[PDB]
Amino acid sequence: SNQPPADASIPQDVAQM
Amino acid sequence: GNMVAGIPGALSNQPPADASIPQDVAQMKDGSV
Amino acid sequence: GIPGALSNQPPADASIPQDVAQM
Amino acid sequence: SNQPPADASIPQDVAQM
Amino acid sequence: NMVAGIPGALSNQPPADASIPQDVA
Amino acid sequence: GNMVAGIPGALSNQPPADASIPQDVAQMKDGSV
Amino acid sequence: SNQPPADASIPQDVAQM
Amino acid sequence: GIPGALSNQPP
Amino acid sequence: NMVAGIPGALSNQPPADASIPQDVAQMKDGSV
Amino acid sequence: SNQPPADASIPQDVAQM
Amino acid sequence: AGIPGALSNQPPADASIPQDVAQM
Amino acid sequence: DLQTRFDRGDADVSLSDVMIARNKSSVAFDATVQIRNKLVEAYKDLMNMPV
Amino acid sequence: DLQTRFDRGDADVSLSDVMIARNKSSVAFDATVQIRNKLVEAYKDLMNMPV
Amino acid sequence: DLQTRFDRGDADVSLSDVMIARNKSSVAFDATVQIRNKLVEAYKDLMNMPV
Amino acid sequence: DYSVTLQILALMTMLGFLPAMVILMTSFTRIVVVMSILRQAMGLQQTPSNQVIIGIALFLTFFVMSPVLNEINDKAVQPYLNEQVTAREAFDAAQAPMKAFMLKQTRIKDLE
Amino acid sequence: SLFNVFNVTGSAMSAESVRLNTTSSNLANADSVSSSAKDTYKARHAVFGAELSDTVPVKVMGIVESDKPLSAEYNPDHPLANEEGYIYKPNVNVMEEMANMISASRAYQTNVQVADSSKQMLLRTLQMGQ
Amino acid sequence: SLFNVFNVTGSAMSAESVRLNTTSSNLANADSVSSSAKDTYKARHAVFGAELSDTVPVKVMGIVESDKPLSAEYNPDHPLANEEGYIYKPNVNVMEEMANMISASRAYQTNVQVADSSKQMLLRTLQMGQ
Amino acid sequence: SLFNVFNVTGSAMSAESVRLNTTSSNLANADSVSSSAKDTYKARHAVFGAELSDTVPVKVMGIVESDKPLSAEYNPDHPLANEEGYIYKPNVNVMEEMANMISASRAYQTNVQVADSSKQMLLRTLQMGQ
Amino acid sequence: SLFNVFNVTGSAMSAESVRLNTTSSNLANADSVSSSAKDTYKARHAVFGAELSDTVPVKVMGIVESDKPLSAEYNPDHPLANEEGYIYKPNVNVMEEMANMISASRAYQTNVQVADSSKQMLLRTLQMGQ
Amino acid sequence: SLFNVFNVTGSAMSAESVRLNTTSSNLANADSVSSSAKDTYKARHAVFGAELSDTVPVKVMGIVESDKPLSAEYNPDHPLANEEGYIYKPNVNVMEEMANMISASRAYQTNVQVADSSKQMLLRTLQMGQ
Amino acid sequence: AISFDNALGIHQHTVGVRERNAEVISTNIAQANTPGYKARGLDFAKELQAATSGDKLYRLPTQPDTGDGNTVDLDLERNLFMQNQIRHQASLDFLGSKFKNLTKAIKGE
Amino acid sequence: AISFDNALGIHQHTVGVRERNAEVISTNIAQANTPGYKARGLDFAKELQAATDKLYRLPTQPDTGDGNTVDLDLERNLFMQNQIRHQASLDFLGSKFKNLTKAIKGE
Repeated sequence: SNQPPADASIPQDVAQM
Repeated sequence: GNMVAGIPGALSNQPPADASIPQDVAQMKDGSV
Repeated sequence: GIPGALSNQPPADASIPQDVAQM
Repeated sequence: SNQPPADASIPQDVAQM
Repeated sequence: NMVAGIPGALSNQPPADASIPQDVA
Repeated sequence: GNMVAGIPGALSNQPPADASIPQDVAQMKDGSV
Repeated sequence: SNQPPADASIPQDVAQM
Repeated sequence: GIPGALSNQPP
Repeated sequence: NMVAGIPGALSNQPPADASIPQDVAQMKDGSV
Repeated sequence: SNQPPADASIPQDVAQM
Repeated sequence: AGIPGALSNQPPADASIPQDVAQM
Repeated sequence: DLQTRFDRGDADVSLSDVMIARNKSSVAFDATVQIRNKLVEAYKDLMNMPV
Repeated sequence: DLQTRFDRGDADVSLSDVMIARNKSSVAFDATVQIRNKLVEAYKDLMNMPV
Repeated sequence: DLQTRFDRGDADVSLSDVMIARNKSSVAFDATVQIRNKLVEAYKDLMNMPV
Repeated sequence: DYSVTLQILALMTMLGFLPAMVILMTSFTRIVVVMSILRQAMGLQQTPSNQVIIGIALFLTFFVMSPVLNEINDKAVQPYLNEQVTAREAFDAAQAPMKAFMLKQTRIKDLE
Repeated sequence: SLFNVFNVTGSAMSAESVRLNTTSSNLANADSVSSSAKDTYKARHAVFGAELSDTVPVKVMGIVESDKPLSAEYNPDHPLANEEGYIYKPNVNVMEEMANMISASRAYQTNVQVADSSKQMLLRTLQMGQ
Repeated sequence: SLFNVFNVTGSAMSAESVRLNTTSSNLANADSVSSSAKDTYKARHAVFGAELSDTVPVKVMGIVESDKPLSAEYNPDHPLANEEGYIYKPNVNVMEEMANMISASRAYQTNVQVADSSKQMLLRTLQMGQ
Repeated sequence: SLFNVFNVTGSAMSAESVRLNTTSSNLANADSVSSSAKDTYKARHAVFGAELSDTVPVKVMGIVESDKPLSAEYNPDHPLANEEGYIYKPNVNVMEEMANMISASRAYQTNVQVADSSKQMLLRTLQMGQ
Repeated sequence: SLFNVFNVTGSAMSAESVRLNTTSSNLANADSVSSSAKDTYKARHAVFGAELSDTVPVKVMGIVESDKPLSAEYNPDHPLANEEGYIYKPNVNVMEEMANMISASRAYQTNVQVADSSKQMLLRTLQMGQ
Repeated sequence: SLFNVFNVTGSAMSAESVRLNTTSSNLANADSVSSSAKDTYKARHAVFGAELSDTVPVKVMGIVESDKPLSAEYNPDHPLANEEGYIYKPNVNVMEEMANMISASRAYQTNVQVADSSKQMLLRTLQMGQ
Repeated sequence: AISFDNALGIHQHTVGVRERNAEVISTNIAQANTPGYKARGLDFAKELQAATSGDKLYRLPTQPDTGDGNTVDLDLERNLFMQNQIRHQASLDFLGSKFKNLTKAIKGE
Repeated sequence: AISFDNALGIHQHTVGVRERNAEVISTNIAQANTPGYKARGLDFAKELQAATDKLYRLPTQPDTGDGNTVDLDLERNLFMQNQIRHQASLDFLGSKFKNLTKAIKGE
């Protein structure tokens, strides 16, 4: 793809994000 | 600039809840700096 | 440059006014 | 470089120098 | 002018160990 | 079709008094069948 | 040899062999 | 011929 | 000449321990 | 050496060798 | 030479000086 | 013949026989070429001779 | 002779003797071919000269 | 000499020095062969000239 | 003395100079020229052909120079094969019989 | 131009060597309450960087200590104990330093493979046409 | 002739394997009073031999029993007891059999090393000149 | 040369074997009141020595007996008892033999590594020229 | 002149060979008490030198004994002890000998590659213009 | 088209890498009662697929949680205990995760052999005739 | 006198015989656990003579079988397979040089 | 001159001696357990003289009733040294013909 992949997010609560 | 950098190895490949990486280095990964 | 990076030179310290003063 | 690299110190106590 | 010394483990440790003879060092 | 047959391994290498191999199978060791 | 070796025998009594 | 060797044949 | 005997534990003993048969100990010198 | 070495003596009484 | 009290592997004879050891 | 039988997958063919057979063929054909070259060179020398 | 005795299974023939002899023969035969080429070229040089 | 000194069993000769010695001799002789071939080729070129 | 590898290279190289030695040291030169002159004498131009002219000269230069080859063989070839002489001495021992033959078959005026 | 590959793999191999030495110091100084001048050892970490704008060499841009707190131990009779009897020790964690030892070594060896493979490709280009 | 070496090492491994099976039969019969042949089992020991007179193979020239007396046990009610109530048992010694097991295994494995090392020498000779 | 390492390391392999056998005879004679040769066995020690004669091989210069006094035990009814009634036993110290057993085995195995290390260097030195 | 690299690489091979011989002697004489207290073996180490007055060869400038104090042991049983029952032992450290073994072997084999590759460059030079 | 072997072996290498990571997450979360998004994490498993309808690459079509019931632990004082005092834990079974660790690793390594062997055949094809 | 039989010698036949021996040894290793199987051996002198101018024997056991009737000494079979493999390669080097020597004589180079 | 005896040097004989030495060491290891066998050593200089013997090894330790004078620590080291030197002799003698062939063919 011509748009870089997004950095993964490892949250501890998901709700806060 | 447009340079991406940070601490490699086992320290980076952890959830950010560990907070074992300094915040200066942690933003540096993003690419803004 | 990276912030908080360590230096490869002895760490200017306290005793011996010599370091406390010279920049 | 034109100057030879300096030798390392590894001091036992930094204050002693 | 020469550059001489004991190679190996005896020189690759801090001088506080004091294994190399003074004259050689 | 002159073959030799039997259970390999531990069962056969016991002495015959153990009687672990079936007699029908044990008799195919001399070239019969 | 030219003649197949005979099978070893491990009897309980050498008399009935 | 080792004097007094065991044999390998039913006594 | 041919030299022979029992190897291992029995031979690696002092002669007083008569584990080795008498005639086999004779072979340990020389034979022909 | 040009001759075989002698064996080892393990006597229960050195007086009888 | 070297050690002063080395042993001798030859059986005792009391008549022949043991040459197995470095008798110097 | 052996190369075709071996390549087809025939069970009763050994690679040693195939290699022996093709090495004999290579030597024989090398002899045939060299002998032909010698005779042709001999022919050209005679025909180009000024009479 | 050394090759065929070792190859047939004779026990009192060492591979070193076999390899030493066959290396000698190769060098000897190589010299024979090279000397022949020098003589044949020398003969051709004298025969083909423009007299 | 270094090859036969190490081969006979002399303990004052190092395998490294022997390999160095035969490496240089092999390279030195290979240079000798190259110069010889060029000299002969020039002479063979020379003899095939109008005169 | 030169090493075995070098002295094999020496004889191999001069083995290719054998035609050179024949033309300017032995009796091959005189016979060919006389043969060529006589060929031009008759009306035939190349009837004897060059190869036949050379072939006769090669046989003649062997019969006539046979005493030269005899001395070279017994004085240079034989001592070298018996290890009675070295490479350089054997080569010098072969020059002397051939230098003597060439010296006696020349003209004083030309040498002067 | 495969010679650029040599620069990139060489820079990567240099970066892995720096990381390995940093791991070596952490393992050796994971139990040191003292220091050369005046400051307790803190787990060091090299910083890799990619100056993306061909090839992008990886360069080490400095050593940064870990931000984990120093592990306080109760050694009240120790000469260096504070007012509460606590002494502080480096925050080196064994598990992550062992992973760095494995990761740096395997990353170092695979860059040698690329350089060796890239070395062959240049050689075959020289032999092209003849 | 390094092929003669294979015979010596091969004969050695055969000799050591015979001793191991003899040791196996001793351990399995250290408590056997009866037997197929009506005679009490005696500890067996294969006899090695050397035909020294270059390569001298080691040969097994037969199994020879130990001459130590059978260990008598006072078992008066046993059906096989003699007039005085003693039953006789094999003279197998446990400690000496374990040493034979250790010795036979180690001697077996070291001959594999010689055979493997001698194999490399023959292959290296095939590369001579070529 | 690298072959001198084999002579030097090989000498240590034999040297540590001598000390192992001496220790074995010490452990087996720690409770032997009697002895052929009319001598109450005393603890023996193998004294190593550098034979300087770069490369310094190690040689056993002879076995030396212990200087500790024999352990006297009052056994009046023993046939070997003196007038006072004391029988004497060897001065073998178990703890030093176990320590010698460990040290001899550890030193023996580390000499194998040096011989193995020198072997690889010679093989690579031979690959040069091929 | 035509083989400058060989003289330097070869000198390293001879230099690193001496360091391995010295390491072998230190490990083989790590437990050689010998006699007295000044004739006791001491760890020896080669000294490398480079005269930079192109190529700078490496020359061994002699073997030098270590300055570490001798390892003292309390043993008033060894007949070669002293007044206080002490036997002084060689100042050989096993860990530093193992590191020297690793460093010497790898550095020795590295120069084999350079010397072997240097010959290839010389061979390719002979093919210039062909 | 022997290059299509690389598309198959490469896909298998990627497929077995996914299954190993899923096993890693299962082993690390076999004792985790809580979760960032709640839902009481259950053992995950990749789903392989073969689109058969020459070369059929293996493709992962997604991760599917195990259908095994969550393990219920009676911890009435735990904050997450329900009205009956139970808490729920992941259904990860140790014996089946260890088999997947062995199976995925060996399956990964055998696809390297096929890819490496297929690489050799292509090079020999390039050398056909030429 | 110039003929392949005279030029190739016995090496054109030895390779096939040692291949046969490898098959006989390999089937003994594979059938080591099959009870009632008697280890087979191939005489080299007889087989070579039969090949030169135009039936495997039984191998006697050094120790009795443990009740299965199989007389394969897997310790011995490995040793013979290793020896045959080395001698097979040596015959290949001998036979291979026979063709190369003929080619360089024919081509003069 | 120019003969195989001088072209090959003594490397033509050393390969044979290293094979004989390897055979003797193999015999010593195999006969280590057989009592009454005396370890045999080969004198290198003797086969050197034979080119231009089969001695006994005196033990460093006493026997244990077997009379066998084989030290397996010594034999392994002597077999390792002989095998390494045997390969070097092949390299030396092998290169004698490689240089010899290059001189004759000139290529």
